Amino acid sequence: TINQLVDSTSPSTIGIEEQVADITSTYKLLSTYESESNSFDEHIKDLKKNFKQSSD
Amino acid sequence: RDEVIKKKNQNEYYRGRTKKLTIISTKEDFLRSQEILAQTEKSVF
Repeated sequence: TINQLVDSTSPSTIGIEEQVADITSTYKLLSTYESESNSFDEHIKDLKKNFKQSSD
Repeated sequence: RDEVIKKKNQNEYYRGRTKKLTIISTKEDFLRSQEILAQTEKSVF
C-alpha cells in the first residue's frame, strides 16, 4: 500500500497527510493487536506452567 | 496496485497529449503565401 501510494499519488496534489496518518494509526492499532496476542500467548504459557506446578 | 499500474499507463498518455500534437503548417503556410505574394492582380484583370 505504501509503494502504490507513492506510485499513484500526484506529487502536485497535496492531501495525503490524512491518508498516511489514518493508516499510521491503523497500523499502530494492528501492531497493538499483534502485541496483545503475543502477550496473551506469553501469559498463556506462564499461566500453564504455574497452573501445572500448582496442580501437581 | 492495479490502479497504480493503470494510472502509470495514463501518465504515458504522455504520448497521449504529446505524441498526438500545430505550427508546422503555420510556419510553412506563411512561406507559401509570402512566396506566392510576389507571384501575384484583379486591377490588371
